[PDB]
Amino acid sequence: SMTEYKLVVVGARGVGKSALTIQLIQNHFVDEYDPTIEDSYRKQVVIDGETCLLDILDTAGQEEYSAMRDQYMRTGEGFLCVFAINNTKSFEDIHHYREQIKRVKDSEDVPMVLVGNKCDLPSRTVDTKQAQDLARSYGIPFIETSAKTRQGVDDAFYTLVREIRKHKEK
Amino acid sequence: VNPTVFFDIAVDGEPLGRVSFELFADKVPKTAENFRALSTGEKGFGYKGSCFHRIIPGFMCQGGDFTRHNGTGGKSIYGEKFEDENFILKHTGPGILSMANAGPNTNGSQFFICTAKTEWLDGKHVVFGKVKEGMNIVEAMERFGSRNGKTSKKITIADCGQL
Ligand SMILES: CCn1c(-c2cc(N3CCN(C4CC4)CC3)cnc2[C@H](C)OC)c2c3cc(ccc31)-c1csc(n1)C[C@H](NC(=O)[C@H]1[C@@H]3COC[C@@H]31)C(=O)N1CCC[C@H](N1)C(=O)OCC(C)(C)C2
Ligand SMILES: Nc1nc2c(ncn2[C@@H]2O[C@H](COP(=O)(O)OP(=O)(O)NP(=O)(O)O)[C@@H](O)[C@H]2O)c(=O)[nH]1
Ligand SMILES: [Mg+2]
Repeated sequence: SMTEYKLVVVGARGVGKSALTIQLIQNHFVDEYDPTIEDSYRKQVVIDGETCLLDILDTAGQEEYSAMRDQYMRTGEGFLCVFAINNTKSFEDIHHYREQIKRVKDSEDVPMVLVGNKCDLPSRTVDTKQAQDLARSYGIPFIETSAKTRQGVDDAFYTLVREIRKHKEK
Repeated sequence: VNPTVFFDIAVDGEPLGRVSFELFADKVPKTAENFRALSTGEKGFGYKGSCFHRIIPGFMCQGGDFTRHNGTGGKSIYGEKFEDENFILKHTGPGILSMANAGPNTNGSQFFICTAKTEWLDGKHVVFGKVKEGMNIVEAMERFGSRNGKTSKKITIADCGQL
């Protein structure tokens, strides 16, 4: 037997939630944009020498359905909060996702990781310091990633598991 | 007179039946003409052989990606994409034919057929036609779908054209 962790990937449309998840599960990337309705994946990994099962919910960033997130937020144990480093609006959208998660779970202590994706791209509009400062104000880790180069992909998911472990063993 | 076009639907290559559509050229001529031309293949490309890649029971059947065959592609007769012509017509119920998009002014070739009223799409997707005959074929397509739209059998436009 191994422990299962219910991870949920959230963030504005087009920030790379699916590309990150597909890199984790399938080890590939494509430039094509296939917008998500809702997808679920499973993968076993070893994190700090301990095998575990990731149950990953890849959610829609399509903002018109923002009123349909409560149930997956109640069910999820930890949240990868993704923005794109070249999209300031998606960084602004982060605050609303976090406030939604805290409000739905009625807790200030919800396992989360801030993920700045697309770090391979030269057109950066969100400074690393800007995101580190926000994550510090949230009390959560920040990881820069590229689903294209795989930079930080494993680290982002593994860190979220570590955050959930701390919350459960609190 | 508004043009009418047909799709001959197949399920894992086995014929299912024919759906016909009225295209509202009287209200959305540019959008109806794109769908009409793609249904005849007269530009050298179009819907023939493409699949319905997303079928969600209770909501809609979506298809039209003839360039990539994975739900990411498609193109119009005017270029890769064209503007939203108007939002005069609404998603009033089953049978409505409307354009898929990736935000404002991104109409290509992907389209969806409603199997229910989808009024929250009003003003965001251009309605341009409706099923004339064969709605029972569209209903028969729904059981090959799922909650997130992934299909359990390959649902294709085996043939299509103008009536
Ligand atoms: C939150 C879950 N969820 C739902 C949904 C919503 C609801 N409601 C909402 C309405 N409530 C009433 C007011 C009270 C009741 C509850 C219930 N259950 C569900 C589903 C089944 O829960 C899993 C949806 C939905 C739609 C999206 C993302 C998530 C969605 C989504 C992503 S991208 C897009 N939408 C537009 C898309 N773009 C592309 O495909 C781009 C591809 C690339 O560039 C060309 C091409 C496109 O044009 N269409 C053509 C139009 C129908 C549309 N797809 C689609 O699939 O809608 C699916 C669905 C089910 C109709 C809506
Ligand atoms: N250069 C680069 N492109 C990326 C990266 N991650 C995603 N993309 C691209 O960004 C687009 C959207 O990616 P996708 O993973 O579909 O984003 P999403 O957040 O899942 N979108 P949605 O909320 O609609 O499901 C695609 O064209 C994809 O190739 C990245 O790290 N670098
Ligand atoms: Mg996605």
